[PDB]
Amino acid sequence: IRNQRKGAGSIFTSHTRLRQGAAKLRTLDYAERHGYIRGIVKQIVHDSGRGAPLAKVVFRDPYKYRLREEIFIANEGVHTGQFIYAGKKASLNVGNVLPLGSVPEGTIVSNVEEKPGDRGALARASGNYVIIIGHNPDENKTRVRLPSGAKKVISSDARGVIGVIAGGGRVDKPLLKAGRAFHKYRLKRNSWPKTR
Amino acid sequence: GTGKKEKSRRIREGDTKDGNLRVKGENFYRDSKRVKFLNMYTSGKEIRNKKGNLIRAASFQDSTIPDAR
Amino acid sequence: MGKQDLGKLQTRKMKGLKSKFDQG
Amino acid sequence: EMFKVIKTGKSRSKSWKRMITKHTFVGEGFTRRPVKMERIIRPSALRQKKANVTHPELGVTVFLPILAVKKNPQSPMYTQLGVLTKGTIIEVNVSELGMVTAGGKVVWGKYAQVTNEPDRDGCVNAVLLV
Amino acid sequence: ETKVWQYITLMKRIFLIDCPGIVPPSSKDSEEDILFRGVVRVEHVTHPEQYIPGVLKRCQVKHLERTYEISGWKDATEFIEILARKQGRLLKGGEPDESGVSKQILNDFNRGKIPWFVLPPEKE
RNA sequence: AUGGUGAACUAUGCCUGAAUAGGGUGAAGCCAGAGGAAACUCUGGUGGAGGCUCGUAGCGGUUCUGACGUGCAAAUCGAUCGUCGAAUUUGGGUAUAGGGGCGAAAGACUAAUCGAACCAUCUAGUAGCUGGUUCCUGCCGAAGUUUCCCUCAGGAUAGCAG
RNA sequence: GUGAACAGCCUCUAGUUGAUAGAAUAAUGUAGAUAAGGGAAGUCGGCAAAAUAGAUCCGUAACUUCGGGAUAAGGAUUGGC
RNA sequence: AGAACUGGUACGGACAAGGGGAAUCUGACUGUCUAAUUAAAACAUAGCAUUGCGAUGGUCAGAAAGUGAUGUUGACGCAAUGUGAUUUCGCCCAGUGCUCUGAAUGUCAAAGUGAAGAAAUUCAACCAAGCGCGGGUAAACGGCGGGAGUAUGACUCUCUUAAGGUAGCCAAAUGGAUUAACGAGAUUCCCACUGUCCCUAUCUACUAUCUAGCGAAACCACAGCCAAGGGGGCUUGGCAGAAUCAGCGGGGAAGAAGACCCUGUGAGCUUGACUCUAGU
RNA sequence: GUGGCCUAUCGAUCUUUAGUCCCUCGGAAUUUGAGGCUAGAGGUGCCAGAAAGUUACCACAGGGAUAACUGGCUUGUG
RNA sequence: GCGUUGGAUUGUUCACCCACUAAUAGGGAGUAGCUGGGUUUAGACCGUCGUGAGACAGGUUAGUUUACCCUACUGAU
Repeated sequence: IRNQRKGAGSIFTSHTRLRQGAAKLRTLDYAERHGYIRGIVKQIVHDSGRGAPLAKVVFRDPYKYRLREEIFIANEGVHTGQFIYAGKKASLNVGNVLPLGSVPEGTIVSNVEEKPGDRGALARASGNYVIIIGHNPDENKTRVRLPSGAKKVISSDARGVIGVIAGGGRVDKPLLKAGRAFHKYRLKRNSWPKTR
Repeated sequence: GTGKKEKSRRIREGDTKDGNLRVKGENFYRDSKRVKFLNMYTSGKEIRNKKGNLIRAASFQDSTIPDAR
Repeated sequence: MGKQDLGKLQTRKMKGLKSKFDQG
Repeated sequence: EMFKVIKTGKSRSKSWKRMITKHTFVGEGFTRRPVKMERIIRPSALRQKKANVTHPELGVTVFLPILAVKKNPQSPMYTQLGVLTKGTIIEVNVSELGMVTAGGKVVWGKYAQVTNEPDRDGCVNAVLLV
Repeated sequence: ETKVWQYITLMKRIFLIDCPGIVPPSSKDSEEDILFRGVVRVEHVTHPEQYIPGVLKRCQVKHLERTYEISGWKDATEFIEILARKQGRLLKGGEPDESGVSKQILNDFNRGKIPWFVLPPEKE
């Protein structure tokens, strides 16, 4: 059947050519682990197959004379030319990525890590965000409310970007025809139309 | 197997003593009476051998002359 | 027989009954 | 004979049905069942209500309603079906003849035996069993 | 629409059966009475125009004046002509479509498009 | 059953290129005039969006007591038709290989073979059943009835002549 | 050129005269046509033919999701100088 | 755009090219499929609703991997489903399904433990999951006649008819799905129209026809006049004159042949049919 | 006071029992234990009786089709 | 011996009505020559059965064919 055939991944592979690239947070290193680094969002570009626009942020290499480009998930409110601060000491500003321990309880963040070093795993869809509902300093773990409504507890070392993912309200417009659905699925994967 | 076997089901129901009286396809559903009622639609056909002579006549078709005394 | 509530069964709003159209 | 195979469906190969081609009595509360349930078919045109009974005494014969069928020979399953099948004994409404037994207990019903074959005749003839 | 009976099951114990429409013959069923009922398809009638006076008699002028456009008719041939002229249901150059308009009127009357009814018996 | 071959036809994903006359209807946006405190309600203009429409190239083949039917053709021909700015048609490449692949799903395609594609071996399969069984003369010369496996089939068995 | 048009036809550059032919025009056929009066009375069935076909102007109904119906429908002209 | 003059049986003069209208059933549309008998009310569509999943997760693939698709992915996403635009949208825990408060030893495989025996071997207790007993579960698995009265609902008593003067109470304009448009979908009817017909007739190009050249195929026990009788041949009669040509489609003959059934075999599918097994 | 009493078949092929000195266990022995074997006691009580359907999606091998008197066959009078 | 007709009706059409005519009598040979209903095959839609594959008491809908061989008949050497 179709679902069983999907495992083979012959014609159901993702159309990855036009995708800009993997969206991930800055690598957790000494500079980010202890202090913070400043980056400039050069531009924001739409990613094929993804409703949330991506933001191009460039950071200088601490150990070498060169510029390292990063592809962050754009949060609503950010603008080109804005400065993004990543690290423990980063301030509570929209577009900055901070450890969950550093942000106070109740803060709304997106692209939050499940574990330190994953570079962002949760709250990646457009308009999605988590809420830090409580701090537990004893064996530091951060209690968060995921977009689905389930409550989860993760290590406070997990990082996340303040704000909400841009592109909210995308699914609020009726598609009105098969053409738009076909165009949308043209770059996602071979999963349309869905035969009964 | 094992608990869903027909023998296992009959043991669980405690009605395996009579035995031979069971009709074909005595599954969990379709009790003997139900099987007999359903099979009537498909049992209204005659049976013939290779030649074939009428081994079994159709239902209500015995084709015999009784003694009307 | 049970009771019948004729207060229900909103009569079909035929164009004839409506007074919006007149030719007097 | 008397059981005509009736075939049903677009491809007539699952007859499963039987029709009684002889006159039969079906009581007063017959009320045919759903098509899918009925196997033996007795057409209404073959259903008789009044039988002609001849009185052995007085040489008088009267047309009386049929009440019930009690004993049909030749596999009395036909008796259950109520087929006439000349040679059967059927109850008749003797009230018209005014037969009264001793003690003032007027008899309004009595047994009778059909004497004619309804298959080849459009009427039922019986001899009253006095 | 229903040419043969069919069995339908609900509640697992009662079966619904619908038979075709049956009409008992009688000399008092003159075609005018039958047509105004849903017995006969108005398509096959030879002269639908002659039945307009009957629908006029069976319905108040107010109901038609509301459902049907500009009113004030007498000699219902005039009504048919005026309705055909207003609705553009006219034959080629330029006679009004007497048959088509009358057929449509009869269809509307029989299919409940216009409001009409028969006065029940005297209250007691 | 085992060992092998197929996406040049056809089914789908993807990469890279190519192609789609002339007309009909007039959305947003915008302009001028007339009304209303305003929102706004009309009159006269620009505008060219519609998975709009008629209609060419192109794709398909709904319809004919049509053409031919050992036919040009193992699917063609004439009229007729749906569509023709997109879920459009298509060239080359690449991936999906059989109880699998694929399928906007007909049990449909998978090289004129598909409710299970093609080559070789077991394999000269299983023969219940249909068909045949090749020279001459002389002698002898049947059977269709009985018994038993609960039975049909399958049959054993008394029997008929040397 | 005609023509709204890469719509149909003629011609210009260019390319072909290639599809076995000769003698009549019987019946029946293949493809395309005409017809006195009736206009579907034929046929299971308006099956097939036929009828209006472009442009300009008057005008355009029921319904409706107000977007559409719509080329609705129903009517008058088209040549040349 | 307008005014005269003018040839008309014409005037989009050849080609060119909608027929229109009144209704019903069906599907919203656009669109796509059974290449080669079925284009559709079928498939698909946006919309609507349900279910599992927060990465040591779900759907899976793989002989297995230090393996792979979803995943360059993260609930506004993926995966699996029913319906198919807008508008419309009486009651069941009584059974059966789903999930397990609750027992606690009923069912208890392997392993482990305690006894009898010289030991194989036998017995005994305990016991995982699952199965039994036992709770909840309302848009589902399906069942029903409703209201109250009765130290508990099982049980036992009792019964149900008011409507009013051609358009309404009420409801947050409307009270419908009798839904507009769209369709090589099916059906009913009307104007035009015409050789469908009364009733047929005529014409054009090619066949058919003869000839110059080339040249098969299906089929073929042998052949080809009929009538009657026989549980094309045989018997009795009518008859019967070479060789032939053009129409011919009644029979012989074949093309056809498959249709439609009967008896022995194979396999496409399905569940508490039997034996196993991937997975868990 | 009569107009009635009850009822499924299958097992002689399953359940046992004894070897006073019955034989064998194939290298010699004893005892458990296993197999033969000859006598006895209960036997139809104890137990169940081989494992289901569709095919119009179909496939292949054989026999029949397709019809009008067995017995002159039918007709106007239940 | 010669005639025995023109037509409406399928939400049936194993019949029927009205128009003329003198009349509209009953039957056989039937006719793979053409045929519409019916046998109808892989499509598709509503109901019943069945826990299912599927078929049915229904219903609706889209879906080889001669001859130039012989005889038979009409003409012609």
